[PDB]
Amino acid sequence: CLPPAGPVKVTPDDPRYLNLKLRGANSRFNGEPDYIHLVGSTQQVADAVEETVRTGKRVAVRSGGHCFEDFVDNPDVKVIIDMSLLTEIAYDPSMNAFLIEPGNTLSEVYEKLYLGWNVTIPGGVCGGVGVGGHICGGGYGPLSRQFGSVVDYLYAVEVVVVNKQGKARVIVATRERDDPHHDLWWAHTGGGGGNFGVVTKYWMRVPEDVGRNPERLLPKPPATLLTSTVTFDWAGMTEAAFSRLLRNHGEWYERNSGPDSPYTGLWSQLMIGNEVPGMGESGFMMPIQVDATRPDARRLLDAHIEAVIDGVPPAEVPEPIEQRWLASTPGRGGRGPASKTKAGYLRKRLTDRQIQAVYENMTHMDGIDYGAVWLIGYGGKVNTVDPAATALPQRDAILKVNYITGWANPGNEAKHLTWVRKLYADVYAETGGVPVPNDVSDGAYINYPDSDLADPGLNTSGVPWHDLYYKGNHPRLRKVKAAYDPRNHFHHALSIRP
Amino acid sequence: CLPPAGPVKVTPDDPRYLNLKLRGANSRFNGEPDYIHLVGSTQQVADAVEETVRTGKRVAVRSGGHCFEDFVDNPDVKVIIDMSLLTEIAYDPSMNAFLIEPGNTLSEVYEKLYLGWNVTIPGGVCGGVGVGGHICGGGYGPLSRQFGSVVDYLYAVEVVVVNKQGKARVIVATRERDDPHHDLWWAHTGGGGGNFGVVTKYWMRVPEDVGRNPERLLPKPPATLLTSTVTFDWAGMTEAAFSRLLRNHGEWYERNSGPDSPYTGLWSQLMIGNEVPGMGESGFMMPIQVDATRPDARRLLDAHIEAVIDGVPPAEVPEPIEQRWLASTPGRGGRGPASKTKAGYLRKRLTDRQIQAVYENMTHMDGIDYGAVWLIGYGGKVNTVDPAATALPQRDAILKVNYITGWANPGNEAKHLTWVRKLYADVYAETGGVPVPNDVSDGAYINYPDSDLADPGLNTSGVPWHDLYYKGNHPRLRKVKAAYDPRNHFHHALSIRP
Amino acid sequence: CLPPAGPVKVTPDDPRYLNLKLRGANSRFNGEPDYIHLVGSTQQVADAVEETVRTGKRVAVRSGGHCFEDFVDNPDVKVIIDMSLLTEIAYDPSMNAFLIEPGNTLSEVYEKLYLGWNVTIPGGVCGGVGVGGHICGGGYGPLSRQFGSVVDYLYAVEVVVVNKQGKARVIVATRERDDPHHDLWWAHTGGGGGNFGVVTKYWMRVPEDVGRNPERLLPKPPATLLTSTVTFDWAGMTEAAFSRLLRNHGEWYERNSGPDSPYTGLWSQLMIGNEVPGMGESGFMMPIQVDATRPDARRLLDAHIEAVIDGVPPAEVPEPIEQRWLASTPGRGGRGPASKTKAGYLRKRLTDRQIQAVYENMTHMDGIDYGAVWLIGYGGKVNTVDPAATALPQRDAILKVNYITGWANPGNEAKHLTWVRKLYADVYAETGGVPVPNDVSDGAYINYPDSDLADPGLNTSGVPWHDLYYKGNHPRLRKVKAAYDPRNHFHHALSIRP
Amino acid sequence: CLPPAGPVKVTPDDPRYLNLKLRGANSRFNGEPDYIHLVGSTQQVADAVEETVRTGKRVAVRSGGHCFEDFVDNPDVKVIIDMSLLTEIAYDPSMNAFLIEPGNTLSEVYEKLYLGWNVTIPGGVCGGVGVGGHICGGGYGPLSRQFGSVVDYLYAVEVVVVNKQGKARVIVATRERDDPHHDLWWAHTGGGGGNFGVVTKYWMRVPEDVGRNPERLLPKPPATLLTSTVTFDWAGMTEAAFSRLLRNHGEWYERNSGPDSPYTGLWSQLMIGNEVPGMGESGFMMPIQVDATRPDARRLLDAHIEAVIDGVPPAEVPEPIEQRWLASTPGRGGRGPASKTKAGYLRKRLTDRQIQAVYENMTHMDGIDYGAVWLIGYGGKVNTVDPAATALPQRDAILKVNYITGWANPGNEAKHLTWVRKLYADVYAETGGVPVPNDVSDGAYINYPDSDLADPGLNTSGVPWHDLYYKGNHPRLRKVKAAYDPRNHFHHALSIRP
Amino acid sequence: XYXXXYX
Amino acid sequence: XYXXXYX
Amino acid sequence: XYXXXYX
Amino acid sequence: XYXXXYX
Amino acid sequence: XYXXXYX
Amino acid sequence: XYXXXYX
Amino acid sequence: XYXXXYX
Amino acid sequence: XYXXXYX
Repeated sequence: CLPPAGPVKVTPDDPRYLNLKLRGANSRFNGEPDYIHLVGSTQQVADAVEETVRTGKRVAVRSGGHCFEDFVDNPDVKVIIDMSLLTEIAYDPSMNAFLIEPGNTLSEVYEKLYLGWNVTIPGGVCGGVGVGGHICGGGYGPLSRQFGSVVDYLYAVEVVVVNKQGKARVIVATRERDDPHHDLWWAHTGGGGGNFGVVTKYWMRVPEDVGRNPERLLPKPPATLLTSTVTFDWAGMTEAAFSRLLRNHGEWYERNSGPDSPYTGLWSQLMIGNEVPGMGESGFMMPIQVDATRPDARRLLDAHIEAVIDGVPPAEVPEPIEQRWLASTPGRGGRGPASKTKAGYLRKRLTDRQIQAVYENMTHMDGIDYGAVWLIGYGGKVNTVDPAATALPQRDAILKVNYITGWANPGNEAKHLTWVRKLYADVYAETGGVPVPNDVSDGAYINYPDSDLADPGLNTSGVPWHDLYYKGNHPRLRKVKAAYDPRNHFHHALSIRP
Repeated sequence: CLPPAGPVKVTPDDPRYLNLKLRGANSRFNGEPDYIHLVGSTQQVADAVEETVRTGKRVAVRSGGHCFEDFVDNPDVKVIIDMSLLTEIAYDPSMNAFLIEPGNTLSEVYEKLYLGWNVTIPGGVCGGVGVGGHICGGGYGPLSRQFGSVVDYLYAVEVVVVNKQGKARVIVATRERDDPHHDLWWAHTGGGGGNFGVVTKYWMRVPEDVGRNPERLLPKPPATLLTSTVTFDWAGMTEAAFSRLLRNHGEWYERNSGPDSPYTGLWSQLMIGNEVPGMGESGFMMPIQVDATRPDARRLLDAHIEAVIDGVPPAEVPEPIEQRWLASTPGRGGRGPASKTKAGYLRKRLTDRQIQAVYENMTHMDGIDYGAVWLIGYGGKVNTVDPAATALPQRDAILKVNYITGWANPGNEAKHLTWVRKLYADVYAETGGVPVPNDVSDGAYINYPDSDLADPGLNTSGVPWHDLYYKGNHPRLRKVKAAYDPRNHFHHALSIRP
Repeated sequence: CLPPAGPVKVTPDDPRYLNLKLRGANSRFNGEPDYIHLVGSTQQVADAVEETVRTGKRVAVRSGGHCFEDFVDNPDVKVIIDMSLLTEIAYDPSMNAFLIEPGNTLSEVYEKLYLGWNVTIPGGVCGGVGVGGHICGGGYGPLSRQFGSVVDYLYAVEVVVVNKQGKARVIVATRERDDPHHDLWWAHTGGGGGNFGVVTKYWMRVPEDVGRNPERLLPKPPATLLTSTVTFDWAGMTEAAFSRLLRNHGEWYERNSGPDSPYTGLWSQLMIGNEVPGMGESGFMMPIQVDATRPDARRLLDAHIEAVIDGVPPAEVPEPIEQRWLASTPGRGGRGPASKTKAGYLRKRLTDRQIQAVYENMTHMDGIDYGAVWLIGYGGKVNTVDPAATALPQRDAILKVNYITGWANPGNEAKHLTWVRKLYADVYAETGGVPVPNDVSDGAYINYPDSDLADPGLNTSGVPWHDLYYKGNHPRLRKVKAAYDPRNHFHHALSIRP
Repeated sequence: CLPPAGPVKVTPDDPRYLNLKLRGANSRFNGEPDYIHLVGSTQQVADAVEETVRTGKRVAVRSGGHCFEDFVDNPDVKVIIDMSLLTEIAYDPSMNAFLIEPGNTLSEVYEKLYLGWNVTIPGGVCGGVGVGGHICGGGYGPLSRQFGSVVDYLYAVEVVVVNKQGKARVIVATRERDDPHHDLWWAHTGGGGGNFGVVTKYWMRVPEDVGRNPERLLPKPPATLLTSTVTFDWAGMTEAAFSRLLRNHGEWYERNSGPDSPYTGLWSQLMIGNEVPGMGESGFMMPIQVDATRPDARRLLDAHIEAVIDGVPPAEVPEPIEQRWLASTPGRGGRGPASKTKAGYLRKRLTDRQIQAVYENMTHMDGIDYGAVWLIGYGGKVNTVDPAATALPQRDAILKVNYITGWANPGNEAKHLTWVRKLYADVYAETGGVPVPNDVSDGAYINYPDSDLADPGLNTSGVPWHDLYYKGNHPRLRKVKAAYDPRNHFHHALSIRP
Repeated sequence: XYXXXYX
Repeated sequence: XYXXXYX
Repeated sequence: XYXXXYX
Repeated sequence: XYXXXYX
Repeated sequence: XYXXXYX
Repeated sequence: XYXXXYX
Repeated sequence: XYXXXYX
Repeated sequence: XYXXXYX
């Protein structure tokens, strides 16, 4: 074991400064921190934190940089603690679990877990997403119907916290019923980043006893996937055609998202977007994948597609393609165009009125570069967990819905925010412009944060932002916040209040 | 300090097998090994090597997969030792050098060296190239005129070798005087991969006494570069204008490649290619960059461009752009289209008859998907080193020249091979079809291996392949080979014979 | 017991070069090799071969020089390995067979086998044909109706082959079914010369157990022969008389070529050519020979003759002459006049249209010095072997037919080539100008090579040259070729491709 | 921004005359200039220089007054340009370096550099030494093993030179390879004062690119030092013990003076002197200091002490004391008693014969008020620079050796000069009485000038003074002297001759 | 689609 | 150009 | 000692 | 219009 | 305590 | 001229 | 011409 | 050097 790299205090005259200041994904947000602190160990994270306490400089942590909101890049952040040098991925025999450090990207995790042990975690798709924010926020992705949220594999966290006296302490907190900081562990199963302290290590494993064999300690990914992308032509997509598609798709998810369904091995996303020349993920399409281990895989796929496209003339269905797990190296990352995403959970399909509001706004998008609604497969095995057993309260949803817009020139920001705000507010007009939990909706996902949910011009429901994200888990999150960050040193626009 | 990942023997039924079998860059080559052995430590390498000696299985190591030849992926290789898990990069106080493991990519190395210590090494541009092959084969890139070859920073190597009794042993060999395996260290300063044993660690540092401050132990990259790409248009290019261009360019490099030139901070490459639709690196163009630290940088850049384009009408010159070091991450990547590259060193420009041969073949490429001649800036600080001080004998060259073709369909291989081989043989017609060391040429670079140089049908010079790659270093490299791999267990098409 | 003669490299300055360069039988072919290598032992042959692989010089073996095609003498061949010094003929006790070296002529073979042990082999007539190309090519002649092809006595071959790494290796391959190189043995039962490697030894032997007694290890030639030649007078040859002759001859051969026929002791050939004063083998005639050991021998000769000339006014029968076996030792004859031969196999007589085509072309040959059609007796005991048991697939034919022209002057080559090609194409006009296997024809014999059969102008049947010569045995020959000459070091115009 | 003070021509009636005339440290030297010109700007210096050329008056600059020889205070000097008012110390953004004017004392420099930016230069200890003579003469002191000579930080100089026409011009000469006056910069890296012109500014900085942060532009001094002085007693000391002492010490310095030694952070001087009542720097003692920021410091100090005293009982080894950097002000300067110092460099320790000569002379010093030999720690980081890269040629020494005498009464000058000259001539008796470079000696240091080295009755080696001080650098110095002071207006007893 | 990007 | 690719 | 002076 | 805000 | 519920 | 040959 | 110089 | 001792 060689000594760690770091620490480095990168000030504005250091050549690394702009690279580190600009490594956020969303180019809507900027800040001008006094310095950026690169840290190569837990002890250096403790020292960096203590320094900000002593100087009273507002801090934020950056891992992957993918925050949807201005939590890290904003004019008030004076110090960024950058986790880029903390990238260990290993079997830890003392924890009998996989140690995954916050500075890793998902694509590094998926590769290393796969090569080393033929295991994976059921996390997000976008390769550049950081472990640091993703795990504690409740990460999920295409394998979540099959294996749950990444938080259902969270065993422990090491966290640098600040006590009432202003000292930095390190706590290792496990899920063991008898661990005295078991509450801290719980809060990291969906509480979200930038609330409790600096996560320095995550430890991941199945909750069942399976011995000390690392190859049994995390789910086995599918050897191969059967994939297909159904494409839709906007020129034939009348309101009646559009609306049949959404009803078909939604009823399909209402029926086939139980944890004992054969369909826990399938995932899709319906992407309702305008087509943008430079951008392959734009337009109106539905990518699908299914675990090709299963003899039924092809049937499951065809059954899904037919249920979805029945009565929809403008659907184009290509031949399916079988692909190996991680056959093309996942993504990369980098600074993207400015965007705004709003979000909600669905327990039942969008109603006919909601479907029609999506239609109306998607057909009135003059001067909008990119605008879309994505309906993202969820449930399955996620839904075997009790609402209170992790910090994620939504344990019977079938879909996550995103309301997205993106713009190329900063000058057009206001128009695009106005567009996506109208879309969302029309869709949720019967519950004050937001996805109030009810028969249909179930609030929102903290890894897709949206400060609009705290703005009472935009949310007129009377339901605060924190009840939309956390529901009945909020009171306990508040208690953990008070117990571990009594001074509120870790905060941002939608941070759990003391 | 956690135990290493591995070992894993990945046989054909393991779901990792195809990924690993297929991770070579050049899709011209394929093999079907009995297994691929993933190794996470030096001991595991030693065991994996011993196993192949004991079963008599033909072995090849893969680090980054970028081999230009079939040294790893061929029908005769039965075991691949895959170095993917060996990725440490750290300051090592007991060597007072940077430890870089062979499974790292260049992209990973550059980023970590820069973040951690504001250092770099003067290696290749392609981000996906592996350390393992790259370093021992004499790695170079855009900073080589300013800093030399990566081998000029090679302080030590750790290698797993096989003795005459068939046992695997580990040797650490350094560049110090009185190092009892100084010969082994020397052979890895340009001898090429797959010859001596398995490199499991490289240690890199400046040869000067600079103390123990890791920030001084490797070259400091420039904070910013001034960049421009001059584009040329084939439609407007006469036989005369083409010739003028190549003379201008070559003569400029003859005058401005000395180790004491102010142009050691400039690099360019002249890419004489056909235009290919979605391939950004195709076409007829000359990217240039200059270290933007000194106030003369814009002048140097301007003066180079005007020298090159003087009397050449179909040239387009954009405004230069100032870019920060590593402002975008090297973007690779993995398995590419099928290609063949042939290579030579230049000490002087291509002669008038050689330029004629280039024009002729480049204007007669019907059926050729991509064909190009690239003239890559070299020399400068590279040429302070004595030809015998490292295993790279070419220490007064000004350019490296590559002769490149690539094809999308395997059915068309023979026609593309024919074309590039005619191009090469016409250029080198006066010395048997190959770049025999003379006043103008200086053989070839072992990191661009080409089996055609050992094919007496294509090489008619009477100069063996090993003399073109190694010149007067070949005898010493043969003594190293006999001393450390007496059984010839490490071998391939252009391997040093004991 | 003395060392062997050789090796001698005969270069253009050496007095022996021209004799050696000019020892091919057909003066239509010329070449200019860098040198001709005389070799006196198998080791010298392996050295010579290995040298041509290291230097990249295109090689051809010459044994007797009788090739019908330019396989040896062409502008591309740079080294001839000349087998003139390899002339051992002996009983080899350790193989229990007759060792016969390739540089022997058939004349030497017959004479020495006769004197030493009263045996022979059923090979060709022409005394200067070499063992080298003759045996592996399926050699036959006047005794083959009685004894089969010489390949039916091929017990083993010693071959110098070049392996994948370009090293020369010596293999002894035998007829024994459990021989690990049995397939190489098999390919030399009619594969043809110039394909697999250099034969350095042939061992010849009957298949039956007969102890270690050399005197019945090969067939006993007849003590005496009865011979007669019939002559036909062109002046009296009306179309009517010509066509009767050919129907008589062919139907006689249809009825009398079975393995149990008494006429397996008879052989004839019908030689339909113009008169050339000074050349004894010209004119319109039919030599016949029969085994005078038989009590029925005089009647077989008379029966054959009467059947042939029935209703043919211009025939003329002289008195038969009895001759002792090898009473005059066979010639001959040095380098000869330029000529072209095309060939087919006949399973039944030429149809009436074909006879008419033969007739039309023989009566329109102004400016042709020599033109002829020869119908050569075949079948009998040859036809007892399965098509797949040797590389010769024709095991039910009755005649071989050759279509022949020859010219005194190199300036008339074009005019004679035209004539023999018209002739052949007219004869075969119903099957794209070639003897496609059917009721009447059965492809072609590899010892009568003809490059026209791979020219798509002249061959428009769409049936490739190699299915004509080899039919159903091609696939196995193609595999032997890939197994034993992977690099294709041994090739020419009608060579097997891996 | 205020106008500078000066100029003031101080004639003998001015009440400031005598103070200025008598401000030389060594009272052995006196002059009577016509006037002393106080200058407060570069332009005032140029005017004062031109005036002396114009009146043909012999000039000498005085900065700190510490000259060991009569270069400034002698009867031929008619004008002294006194630099007392030129005392700026500042960061200069245009040079990205520290501007230090020549009238500053070392005391002032260390204080201001430390307080302003926590930096230092590795110069002399004697507080009242002037920047003007010190820097261009190659200043060193106790930090030089760690950091080099002060000339290794000399970036540029501003010099008032006189052209052949006799006009005063201002030149700024820099370390930049392409500086037109680079040679004149080089000559001020150890050429010594009063040779080339009047330095009016030095700019100091590290040679590496470290950005524009002034806190990184010069070496950081150690925050604390660990110190101890070992004392010896003359009473009872034998020759054997004394010899053992000197050998112990010199051998330690031979082993532990490499640039990569941990002992680069240690310095000591062995002071072998008679005990003088009121004079705390007299006596027989070895002060030591070590950089105390290193955890090894107590251990290095302890080990050095033990090596020196091995088998040689000291009078006292006190407990080490930790002291803060600059915890006391270095005490003043002013006018001291008359002294003579003679000097050499050591590459290896004094030989057994030279040690005996030191002992003999130090035990025969009847009537000598003070006499001593000081062995001063050197080498370390000094020794990473090439002999030709600055004007200091000694880049592999381990010690400087001073032979020192001092006298209270002017009437005793002769006998003290006689004693110190005998000691020096005895020590160097095998090389003509002077430190001719060889295996042991390396000449002399120009900031300790000694006219006796130019006197053929005292230097009988055949090696002239200039070769003793400048070795292979002299020819380059002469060229710069000819080029920039063609009239020889700047000269003194040991001045470089054009 | 279904894989990320942006290229 | 001058940066790698193949996008 | 090691500091200068003169006291 | 249709721009909004607030900035 | 320190663990939650609800049971 | 200035190119070679021979054609 | 076609060759350069200058002679 | 090349002698001995100890001194």
